[PDB]
Amino acid sequence: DVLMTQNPLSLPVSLGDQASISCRSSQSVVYSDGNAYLEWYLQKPGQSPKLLIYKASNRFSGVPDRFSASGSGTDFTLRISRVETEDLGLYYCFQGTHIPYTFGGGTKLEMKR
Amino acid sequence: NITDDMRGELKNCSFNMTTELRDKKQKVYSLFYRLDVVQINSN
Amino acid sequence: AVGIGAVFLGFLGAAGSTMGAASMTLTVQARNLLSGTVWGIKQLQARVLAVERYLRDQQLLGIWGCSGKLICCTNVPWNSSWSNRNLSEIWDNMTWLQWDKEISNYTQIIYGLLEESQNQQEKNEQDLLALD
Amino acid sequence: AVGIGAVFLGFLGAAGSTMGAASMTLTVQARNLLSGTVWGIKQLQARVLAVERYLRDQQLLGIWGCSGKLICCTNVPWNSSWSNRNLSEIWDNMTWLQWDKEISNYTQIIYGLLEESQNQQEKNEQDLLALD
Amino acid sequence: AVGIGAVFLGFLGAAGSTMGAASMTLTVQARNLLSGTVWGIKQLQARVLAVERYLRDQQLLGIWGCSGKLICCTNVPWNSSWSNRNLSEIWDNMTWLQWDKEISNYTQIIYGLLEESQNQQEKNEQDLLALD
Amino acid sequence: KEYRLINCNTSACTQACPKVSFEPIPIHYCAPAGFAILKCKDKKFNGTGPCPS
Amino acid sequence: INCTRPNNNTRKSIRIGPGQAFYATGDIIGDIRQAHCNVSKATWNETLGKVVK
Amino acid sequence: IHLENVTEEFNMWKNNMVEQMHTDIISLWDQSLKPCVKLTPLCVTLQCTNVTN
Ligand SMILES: *[C@@H]1O[C@H](CO)[C@@H](O[C@@H]2O[C@H](CO)[C@@H](O[C@@H]3O[C@H](CO[C@H]4O[C@H](CO)[C@@H](O)[C@H](O)[C@@H]4O)[C@@H](O)[C@H](O[C@H]4O[C@H](CO)[C@@H](O)[C@H](O)[C@@H]4O)[C@@H]3O)[C@H](O)[C@H]2NC(C)=O)[C@H](O)[C@H]1NC(C)=O
Ligand SMILES: *[C@@H]1O[C@H](CO)[C@@H](O[C@@H]2O[C@H](CO)[C@@H](O[C@@H]3O[C@H](CO)[C@@H](O)[C@H](O)[C@@H]3O)[C@H](O)[C@H]2NC(C)=O)[C@H](O)[C@H]1NC(C)=O
Ligand SMILES: *[C@@H]1O[C@H](CO)[C@@H](O[C@@H]2O[C@H](CO)[C@@H](O[C@@H]3O[C@H](CO)[C@@H](O)[C@H](O)[C@@H]3O)[C@H](O)[C@H]2NC(C)=O)[C@H](O)[C@H]1NC(C)=O
Ligand SMILES: *[C@@H]1O[C@H](CO)[C@@H](O[C@@H]2O[C@H](CO)[C@@H](O[C@@H]3O[C@H](CO)[C@@H](O)[C@H](O)[C@@H]3O)[C@H](O)[C@H]2NC(C)=O)[C@H](O)[C@H]1NC(C)=O
Ligand SMILES: *[C@@H]1O[C@H](CO)[C@@H](O[C@@H]2O[C@H](CO)[C@@H](O)[C@H](O)[C@H]2NC(C)=O)[C@H](O)[C@H]1NC(C)=O
Ligand SMILES: *[C@@H]1O[C@H](CO)[C@@H](O[C@@H]2O[C@H](CO)[C@@H](O)[C@H](O)[C@H]2NC(C)=O)[C@H](O)[C@H]1NC(C)=O
Ligand SMILES: *[C@@H]1O[C@H](CO)[C@@H](O[C@@H]2O[C@H](CO)[C@@H](O)[C@H](O)[C@H]2NC(C)=O)[C@H](O)[C@H]1NC(C)=O
Ligand SMILES: *[C@@H]1O[C@H](CO)[C@@H](O)[C@H](O)[C@H]1NC(C)=O
Ligand SMILES: *[C@@H]1O[C@H](CO)[C@@H](O)[C@H](O)[C@H]1NC(C)=O
Ligand SMILES: *[C@@H]1O[C@H](CO)[C@@H](O)[C@H](O)[C@H]1NC(C)=O
Ligand SMILES: *[C@@H]1O[C@H](CO)[C@@H](O)[C@H](O)[C@H]1NC(C)=O
Ligand SMILES: *[C@@H]1O[C@H](CO)[C@@H](O)[C@H](O)[C@H]1NC(C)=O
Ligand SMILES: *[C@@H]1O[C@H](CO)[C@@H](O)[C@H](O)[C@H]1NC(C)=O
Ligand SMILES: *[C@@H]1O[C@H](CO)[C@@H](O)[C@H](O)[C@H]1NC(C)=O
Ligand SMILES: *[C@@H]1O[C@H](CO)[C@@H](O)[C@H](O)[C@H]1NC(C)=O
Ligand SMILES: *[C@@H]1O[C@H](CO)[C@@H](O)[C@H](O)[C@H]1NC(C)=O
Ligand SMILES: *[C@@H]1O[C@H](CO)[C@@H](O)[C@H](O)[C@H]1NC(C)=O
Ligand SMILES: *[C@@H]1O[C@H](CO)[C@@H](O)[C@H](O)[C@H]1NC(C)=O
Ligand SMILES: *[C@@H]1O[C@H](CO)[C@@H](O)[C@H](O)[C@H]1NC(C)=O
Repeated sequence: DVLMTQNPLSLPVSLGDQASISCRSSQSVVYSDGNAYLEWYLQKPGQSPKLLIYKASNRFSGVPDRFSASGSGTDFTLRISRVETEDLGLYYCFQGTHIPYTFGGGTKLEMKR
Repeated sequence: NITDDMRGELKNCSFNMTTELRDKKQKVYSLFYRLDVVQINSN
Repeated sequence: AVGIGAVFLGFLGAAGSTMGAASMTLTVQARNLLSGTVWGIKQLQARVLAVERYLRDQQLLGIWGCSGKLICCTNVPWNSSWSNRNLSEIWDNMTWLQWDKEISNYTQIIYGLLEESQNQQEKNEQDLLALD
Repeated sequence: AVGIGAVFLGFLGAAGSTMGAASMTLTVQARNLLSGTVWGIKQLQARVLAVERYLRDQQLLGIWGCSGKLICCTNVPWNSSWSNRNLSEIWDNMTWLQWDKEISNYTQIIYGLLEESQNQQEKNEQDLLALD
Repeated sequence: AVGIGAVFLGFLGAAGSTMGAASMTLTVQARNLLSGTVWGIKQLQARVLAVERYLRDQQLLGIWGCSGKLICCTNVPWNSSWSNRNLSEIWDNMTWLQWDKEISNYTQIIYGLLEESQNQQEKNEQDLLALD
Repeated sequence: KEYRLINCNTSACTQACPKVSFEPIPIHYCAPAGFAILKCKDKKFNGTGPCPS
Repeated sequence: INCTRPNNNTRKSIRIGPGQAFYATGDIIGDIRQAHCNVSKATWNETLGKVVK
Repeated sequence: IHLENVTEEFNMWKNNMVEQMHTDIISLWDQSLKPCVKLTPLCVTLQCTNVTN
């Protein structure tokens, strides 16, 4: 029911630049408790998905200050500064308040040479 | 300036009506749809 | 994410779960029972009727010696006639709706037995208190 | 035939019986207490008043430490001033109506003594719980 | 003269007294809670709402295992985070209004802990009753 | 010279019953169960702020 | 479905009594034409085919 | 009952129990007027003249 729209499908970026990923929810994600449980997950080629940010604002565990997320309600955005080679992979946004939960469409980060 | 399909659908009716004063009456007119008025039976 | 457990903790969230698991969310329904011109009259009548139903249930529980408890162990032995089903079956396979359908026939018998057991226990307490 | 015992088990059926025998049909009256535009307003007012009276009685019973019980033994000794009558007389000759007429004068004194006894017992429990 | 103690025994008479001393007049407020066309509708709505509030409070107390008691000792240890204040300070200097202002933040946490403790105690009772 | 009552273009007036008296009588407002009325006994209270008594 | 009343109606207030007004219909400004509703022929045919199915 | 050592915050301007009083007084006023005579016939033409008496 909760359609998780993620744009752009591909997000080319040069090393050391800033890449912005936008992810929009069909409806409100704020739960009755007052917190919005929207998470961003990254999948490297040949590796399982890895949590990056939880609550859409809090950092998972000492993840780089480069990885910073912001937004509210319908619109949520994840920003990655000083892009590095280890950041290559598929970025997925995910909301976790309304059952069934859904994953984002997916954004493929592409580094530039 | 009615159309052929609206012939007789509207009636221009004049009647006596009570005013805000109990001893006075006013002659007024209104347009009524033919479905809202029934003839009672020249005039 | 909040997690699917909050759903289990919601009103009637365990209606489909096994009665053994549903026994851990009794307080949700118990609290929902007291949640809070012609239209006003009807609303007031509904509220009064809800209060009366809750009070009748509480009076019954007290009459069985189960006042203030959501789970109350009693002295009435279980008859195999009511249900020959095992314990594991009941508390790990069925749900409370299915169980209610099964034992709906004997409910009044069980209620009367509970009342008699509580009366016997009360008078035995009073008689041991006739002895101390 | 149904038998005359069902009459004894009816509402107020034991009003004429000895209070000792009437003590075995308390639940009937206890349950009857909760049995269930201007006319609707009056009916609703009556129902609300009945609920309030029942709740006041239950609150009193709880304040005496007798919550959930129809027969509750207490720590207040019986004064001969209230009634010098014997036990056999009271519980095998008189009825509850006659007894109420006799002891109607001292009822408030007994209620106050019960409240004081329950308060003393509660604070003694709390003080022994100040010691354990 | 009647004496100033009757004032202490009046409704809210101990609101300014130390909570330790105010703990001896709980029954006054507890009883006041149940004291007893558009105007009639509004009065009836107020009475029904009061009854509902009282019943909700009683249901909460029962859910904590404190049914029928005005003072109920529990198994939940006191957290210093809620209040690092001493016992003498609390029960001989402050009043219930001041204390409520201080601990208003942690009230829901304490309520949840009480519910969890009562559930744990109930299931431990049922499990020891799975053993006897 | 013709006149009309001032209210005739707004509504019709209801004549007060001649026996009913308009004299005010004291009315006391009382608190229901679970509620209390607090009276500020300060004799220099300006209507707002803390009331020590 | 698109429904319209193409007549440019005029409202007229008539004082029936004290505070009582009757809202009559005055002259219609312009031509007088029939009210009607429009639906798409193809859409209706498709929907009827589906319900028939 | 005097509440010793108790300090309370009052506000006569945001106070309730004044709106309730207003509503109750208005309702009483209307209720006392329901049974009385409605002066609909009094809305009639009057031939008035000065009282030089
Ligand atoms: C439903 O039926 C009612 C009938 O009750 C119609 O209302 C009448 O409509 C006619 C035509 O529109 C009106 O006649 C016109 O009245 C105008 C205003 O009247 C004043 O002026 C005249 C003198 O001209 C005075 O006698 C009168 O007392 C008023 O002071 C006039 O200005 C019009 O005159 C114009 O046309 C004539 C045509 O010959 C010219 O000679 C003039 O020079 C001038 O150009 C005209 O006389 C009539 O007054 C209306 N009566 C009422 C009571 O409203 C509704 O129109 C009709 N509605 C529908 C939808 O059919
Ligand atoms: C509204 O009220 C008026 C006033 O009463 C009505 O007008 C009156 O109508 C009657 C009958 O239609 C008239 O009587 C007739 O008069 C003619 C003309 O002299 C005469 O030839 C007939 O034989 C008959 O006597 C009356 O004169 C007339 N009065 C006035 C002042 O107009 C009117 O009919 C009522 N209805 C409407 C819709 O206006
Ligand atoms: C419902 O559908 C009918 C047609 O089936 C619509 O009638 C049409 O309405 C339009 C706009 O009102 C008319 O256009 C006019 O055309 C003339 C001649 O070209 C032009 O001179 C005018 O300036 C105006 O543009 C049209 O004539 C008329 N009839 C037809 C057969 O098209 C009607 O408007 C529709 N109504 C709704 C509510 O959808
Ligand atoms: C009922 O009325 C609505 C208007 O509220 C009609 O919708 C409008 O229909 C017109 C067609 O006359 C549309 O204009 C056309 O738009 C297309 C692109 O979609 C363009 O290629 C055409 O050249 C023309 O400009 C208009 O966009 C459309 N608007 C909306 C909001 O729907 C509707 O067609 C009417 N239906 C019936 C059955 O009469
Ligand atoms: C009812 O009639 C009265 C009297 O005509 C109206 O009050 C007057 O309105 C005129 C406007 O044309 C003012 O110039 C006068 O000063 C008003 N008189 C007074 C005493 O204030 C009143 O407005 C009418 N009511 C309605 C609803 O039409
Ligand atoms: C219906 O008729 C009225 C006539 O009163 C139109 O209102 C006039 O519209 C013109 C042009 O928009 C204005 O210049 C006038 O000032 C208006 N007069 C009034 C009294 O409002 C109205 O536009 C017509 N409606 C339609 C849909 O044509
Ligand atoms: C009767 O009273 C009327 C007023 O109701 C007098 O008429 C005039 O009223 C205006 C104000 O409305 C005054 O300024 C005038 O002084 C009044 N008099 C005149 C002559 O205009 C009227 O005079 C009074 N007397 C009679 C006999 O009608
Ligand atoms: C009525 O129709 C005629 C022509 O038939 C026209 O001259 C006249 O202006 C129309 N009236 C109105 C009010 O449009
Ligand atoms: C069980 O039910 C049977 C049949 O009604 C009855 O004879 C028996 O006494 C019952 N036993 C118990 C323990 O309820
Ligand atoms: C119930 O438990 C007994 C244990 O002796 C077992 O023999 C029996 O099969 C169980 N019931 C069912 C339906 O399997
Ligand atoms: C309960 O009784 C009804 C008849 O009143 C009977 O049809 C039904 O089978 C009974 N149910 C059980 C579980 O015995
Ligand atoms: C019994 O009543 C007498 C007279 O009121 C009183 O003096 C005495 O203390 C009472 N004793 C008990 C045990 O109530
Ligand atoms: C009460 O019992 C005593 C037992 O010693 C007896 O002497 C007395 O007569 C009894 N009361 C009456 C009224 O007989
Ligand atoms: C109870 O008190 C009344 C006076 O208030 C007195 O007439 C009556 O005799 C008393 N009853 C008993 C049993 O002492
Ligand atoms: C006391 O509160 C702290 C902080 O919330 C918590 O970590 C601790 O577990 C609590 N302990 C008890 C006994 O409630
Ligand atoms: C609380 O009691 C301890 C006892 O060791 C004492 O040291 C402390 O000063 C007391 N609290 C205050 C605020 O004095
Ligand atoms: C309670 O929480 C509020 C914020 O919601 C805070 O301003 C206040 O200081 C807290 N009170 C205490 C005693 O911690
Ligand atoms: C509707 O569509 C069918 C085919 O889908 C076509 O044969 C028919 O002519 C259309 N019109 C009507 C009125 O059925
Ligand atoms: C009154 O309150 C003050 C502080 O609010 C306190 O110091 C004083 O001891 C209190 N006195 C009494 C009699 O409660």
